[PDB]
Amino acid sequence: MFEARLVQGSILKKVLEALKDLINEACWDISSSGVNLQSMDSSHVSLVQLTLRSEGFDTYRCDRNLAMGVNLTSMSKILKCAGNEDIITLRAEDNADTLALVFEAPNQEKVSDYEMKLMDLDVEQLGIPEQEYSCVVKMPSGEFARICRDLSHIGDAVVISCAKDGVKFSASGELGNGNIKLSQTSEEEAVTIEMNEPVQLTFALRYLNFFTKATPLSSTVTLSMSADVPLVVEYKIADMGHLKYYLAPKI
Amino acid sequence: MFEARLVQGSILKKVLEALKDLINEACWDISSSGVNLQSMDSSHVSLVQLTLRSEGFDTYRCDRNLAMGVNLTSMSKILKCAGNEDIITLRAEDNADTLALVFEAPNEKVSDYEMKLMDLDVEQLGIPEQEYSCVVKMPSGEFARICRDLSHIGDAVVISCAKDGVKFSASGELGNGNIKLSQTEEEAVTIEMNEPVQLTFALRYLNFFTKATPLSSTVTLSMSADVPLVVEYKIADMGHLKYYLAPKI
Amino acid sequence: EEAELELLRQFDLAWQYGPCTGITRLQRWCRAKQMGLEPPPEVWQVLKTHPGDPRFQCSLWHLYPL
Amino acid sequence: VIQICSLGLRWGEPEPFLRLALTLRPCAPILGAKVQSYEKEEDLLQAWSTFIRIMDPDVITGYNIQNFDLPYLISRAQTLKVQTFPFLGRVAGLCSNIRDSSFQSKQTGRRDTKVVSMVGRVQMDMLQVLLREYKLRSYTLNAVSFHFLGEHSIITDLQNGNDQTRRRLAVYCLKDAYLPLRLLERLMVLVNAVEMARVTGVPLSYLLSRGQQVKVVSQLLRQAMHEGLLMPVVKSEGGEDYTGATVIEPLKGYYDVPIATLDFSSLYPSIMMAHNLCYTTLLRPGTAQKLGLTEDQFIRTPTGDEFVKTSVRKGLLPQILENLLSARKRAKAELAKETDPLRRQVLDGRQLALKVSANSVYGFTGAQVGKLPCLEISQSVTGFGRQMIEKTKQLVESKYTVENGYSTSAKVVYGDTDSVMCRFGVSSVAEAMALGREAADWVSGHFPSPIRLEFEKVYFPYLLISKKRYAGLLFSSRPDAHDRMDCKGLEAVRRDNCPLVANLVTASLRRLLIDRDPEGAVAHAQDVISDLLCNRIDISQLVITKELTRAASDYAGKQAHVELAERMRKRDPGSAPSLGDRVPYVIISAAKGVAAYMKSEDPLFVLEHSLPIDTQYYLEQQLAKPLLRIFEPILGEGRAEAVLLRGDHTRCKTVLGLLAFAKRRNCCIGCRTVLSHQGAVCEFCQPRESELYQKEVSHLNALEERFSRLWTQCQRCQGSLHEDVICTSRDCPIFYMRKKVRKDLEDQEQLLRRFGPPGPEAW
DNA sequence: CTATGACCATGATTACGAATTGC
DNA sequence: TTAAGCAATTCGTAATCATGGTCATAG
Ligand SMILES: Cc1cn([C@H]2C[C@H](O)[C@@H](COP(=O)(O)OP(=O)(O)OP(=O)(O)O)O2)c(=O)[nH]c1=O
Ligand code: SF4
Ligand SMILES: [Zn+2]
Repeated sequence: MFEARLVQGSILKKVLEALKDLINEACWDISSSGVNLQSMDSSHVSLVQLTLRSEGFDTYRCDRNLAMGVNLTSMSKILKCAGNEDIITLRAEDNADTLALVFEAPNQEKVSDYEMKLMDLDVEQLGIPEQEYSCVVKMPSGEFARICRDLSHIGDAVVISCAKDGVKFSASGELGNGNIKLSQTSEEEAVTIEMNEPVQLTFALRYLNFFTKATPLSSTVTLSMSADVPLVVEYKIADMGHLKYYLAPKI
Repeated sequence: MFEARLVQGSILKKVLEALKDLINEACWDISSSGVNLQSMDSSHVSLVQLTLRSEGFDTYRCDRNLAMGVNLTSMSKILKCAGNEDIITLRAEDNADTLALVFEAPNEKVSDYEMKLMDLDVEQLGIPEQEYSCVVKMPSGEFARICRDLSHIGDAVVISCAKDGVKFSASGELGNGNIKLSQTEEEAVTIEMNEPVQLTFALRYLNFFTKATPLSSTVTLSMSADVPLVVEYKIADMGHLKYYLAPKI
Repeated sequence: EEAELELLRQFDLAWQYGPCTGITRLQRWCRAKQMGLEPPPEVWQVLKTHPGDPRFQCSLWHLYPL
Repeated sequence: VIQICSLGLRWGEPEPFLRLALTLRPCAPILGAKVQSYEKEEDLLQAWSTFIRIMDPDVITGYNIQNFDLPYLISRAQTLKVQTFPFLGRVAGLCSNIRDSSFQSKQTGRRDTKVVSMVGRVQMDMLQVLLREYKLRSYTLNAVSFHFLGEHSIITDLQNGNDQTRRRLAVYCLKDAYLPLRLLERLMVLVNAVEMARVTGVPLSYLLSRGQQVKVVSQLLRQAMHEGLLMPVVKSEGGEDYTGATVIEPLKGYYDVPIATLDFSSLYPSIMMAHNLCYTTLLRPGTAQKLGLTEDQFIRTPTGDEFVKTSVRKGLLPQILENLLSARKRAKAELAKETDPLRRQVLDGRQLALKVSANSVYGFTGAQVGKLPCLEISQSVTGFGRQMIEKTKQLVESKYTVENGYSTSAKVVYGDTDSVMCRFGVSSVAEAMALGREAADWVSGHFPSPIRLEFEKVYFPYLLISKKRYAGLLFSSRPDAHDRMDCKGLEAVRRDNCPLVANLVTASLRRLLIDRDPEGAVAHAQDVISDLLCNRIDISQLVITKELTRAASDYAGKQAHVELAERMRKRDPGSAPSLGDRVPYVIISAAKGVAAYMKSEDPLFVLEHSLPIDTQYYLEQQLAKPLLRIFEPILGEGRAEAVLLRGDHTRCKTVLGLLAFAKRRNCCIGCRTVLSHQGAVCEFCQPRESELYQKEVSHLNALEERFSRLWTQCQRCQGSLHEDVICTSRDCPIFYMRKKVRKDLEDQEQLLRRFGPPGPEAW
């Protein structure tokens, strides 16, 4: 019997708003460690890794290890019936093929209870090869988001060139081409870069733009690249865990 | 010759934004008592009752009891040409088949709109004055939210009113859910239950009723076994706006 | 009952009392009695031991948009 | 099964000779027929089987006997354990059986039928003959009997009653069993079936089960035995399409100077005849080589093939086509001496059938799913067609010109793959007819034979809207002044719309082309829109019908009629539209604007349950855009504003669970002010009450006159003046127009009792 | 207590299938 | 084992894209 109490329920809302458009149906692994979710996107061009540690929850509790095939669209709709201030409570029954979302309004004169139907998903599981990265770029999530929106007007793909001094994003199309240059500074407004080896990779702005729906989850985002491997886009979820997006490059 | 001056003209704006989507063509019964309007909706599933007492107006005046079938869509469009601060003036001629809307800006500008009236043989209904088992007063915003929330779960909502509190619930493809309110100034919820009641209503219409939310901080819901639910929004010192919805059997 | 509902259905289709699908049942019974064709004293004695029930005091096709 | 009724005749005698009716309770005698009665159904089924053995008929007809009557009888005999029933055929030891079959084509669509086996005897359901030959709006017996001649739970209590009720039931059943005989002999069905079987050479059962392939296979084999050839088997899935016919670009508008029409008669069979095209003379690209004789041994086509001249071979398709062409010519020569109109159109039907046969000979060649395709021939045919029509247009516009002594240089306004509509310039119909006949006979002398162009008509005035959409007025001779209108393609001949819209388009073209008065046309369209918005239009004029085709294409995208059909009723999950029929519906008003498939309802259900009508749907989606097609080309865009302003003066006149909790507020008759008390007049509008009583009693007077003309018409359509009317015929305008005047009168009588009584009544 | 763009909500444009008629 | 062809116009539904009204929070 699963039961987790999250006081800053807006976190859950933000999470689904960041997965729903990339993932239709996912599986939520619950355990004493915390909730976790790993799934390729529809396009099979990226992988999303969500980590919600039990510590972050204000009351966690997992008797039997659960695997909930959830329809992120239904869960998203349901989650929109929650105020950004309500206390959210996930609660499941090892025997029931349904998850329960209870929202408690601060005042407490109102309680919403939603029972969402689960489903059997035979999702295709993948294993990420723990590896090292030539470059790691930390920067405001809003800046990153804007960069991706900007270039999206120039072309479909973005070439991320990371050198010693700074990092560069660029694109081209019918209406010419452009590029943005970020250089290291000297908290959530600065840009730090860790270059062991200059790197250059091509990605689809379409997907990067999906990753950015997670912007409201963190002030900053870190980008981890390396020659001929999936780019890692990660957003930390303060004391809860994180949300990682892996995008395969274009060859 | 009719002539009414309403200083808080935003009230008139809010009223039409609350009727336009539910009613296409309505009839306004003007008289020395004030303006009034009663009309079934298109679907013939509900009835709207508007009451604008002459007292509320800063200058009322009705020589002849003249009623003109107004196209609420045209009147709505016209009313959007008014600032939320302009002084609005309804003025008609017992002999003219046209109503006049004059908006006076607080500070050098005056807008004048002559709206064409029409002959409507609207089907009149008479509400049977009755008593209600339950009356729930609550913030209009909370009510509005409730109806929006449930609308994502299913098409209808079951309103169950008991001793302690009231409950709204729905179900559909993506499961089901329910919201519970319990008794506890315009942030509070009061309940008057003489008899537990349970009725089913279409969220589609409740959602139309909620376009009136900007008219009042609060809204009262009046139910009773096997009868139309009453949703009412007070229009401070002016009168009110009542929505009657037939339940689903 | 269930035998009284066939006597009335038999009174309603006998052609010697009139062409009756627009009026009540007791009005046709009294119309034939005035002219005195031969109304029988049993289709009267079930229209007295009942109140205003619409399945005794109505013609067979009192639905039916004809 | 409670009653079976039978009619029988020898063919050639103008009345029947046998008239029998077999019932299941004791009945009352009918003059002109025999009546027998039985106390059990086993005797009734046995008696019918013995009668059908002894009379021993050649042909069995009826209406929907295949899909309803015979399998009902067979299943009912199986349930009651009667062993001797299903032996209806001619062979003494054979019993009959029910078996499903389907037919599909792009010409008639797809239909699924049952068949029942009878050896020796022939079946002709008249429903299948109508559904194959004719394109109508409803296919009910009442609808086709009105179109050609002019006309369940009640029956269960007409049978559980007395014996004069059963006699009334038997007379009704005998009239039902008599109507398809009259239709069979009046429409010249069987004579045309016998002539079709004699001209094509196929049996008489194949003209009710098969298509147009077995007949052309049969004629080709019968022509192939006389020169010693064998047919091959080529089968391919699948080739590509080829290019069809040309259409000439119009000069759109309204014309008021006469245009003359010149066209070719039997175009594609004469192309196939006069250039010697056949399977058996198609020259392969190599077998000409290395012989070099091109001149008068072969020819070359615009697609590219080479075909041998007729001084070496004669093809087989020229001869089959020549036989069919002479048969149609004899049918037209017989049709040129009739005076009756329905007889003239049924001989037109016979000749239409022979022309369809001759064109399906050509269409056999290009059918890549078939039995023997040769798309080279099809391409040569349509290439010759395109070449000849552009030759016609160049020649007609080039010869008769201002420099060549004539009056005006003519200019072609239109041409569609067989015809040319040339505009000559003169406004005298005699001079246009004279020059058009000269042009047709002149241009025809540039071809082989039987290629001939012919004059056909003069349109005066003319109205050209788009491709395959025009209208005009028809002149055959000059002192035969005018014949009728022509409405090619427009909103008056299609069946996808309302009767209201097609009637308005016909009446507008009548007032606009015959009397040439646009002001009466505007006033007419205004009255139609005004009476629409004031809620005084019958629901016969609001019914839309659509065909329920194969279920997967209607799975692919959501429609209105599919949604109405697949939604069953609570009353009857055993009578619902099947595949191939037509679903009728009307659109009611609601607030689901995303979907017009959520507002559709059965006409009888909105009759018995009284749902309102969406007058704005009918105003902006059905009516408005056909009118903007028609009325614009005579004027500018101030005409769009003229009809949308003629709407605007008339759009301002509209008539109007919780519905039970009424208050019924009274209202002043003069100025519409709600007030306490029951008196009709308002205190300000009192000095004017004699005029307000005068007004509206001339309305009660006109409702009284409409009640009486309708409720006594049912008595003459029924037959009797002394018994009740029972006819809920959904295809009659009489039904449900007789229902609303009762309520109009109910309402208008109670409005005048607001005023007192004009005297006492108890004196 | 007041600017700014991010967010929800509602209306204009394009695409394609179905139906039906003219040659 | 069973089925004649192509050209063209019209209308409805879902999806794609433009634009304004609230609002939420940093100054
Ligand atoms: C109607 C029709 C025409 N066509 C082609 C063949 C015709 O040669 C061409 C002309 O169409 P039509 O004018 O309709 O027929 P027609 O010219 O052969 O005979 P008539 O003039 O006496 O009425 O269109 C078909 O292939 N199939 C058809 O069903
Ligand atoms: S309603 Fe009357 S007129 Fe119409 S078909 Fe029936 S009997 Fe004839
Ligand atoms: Zn009055």
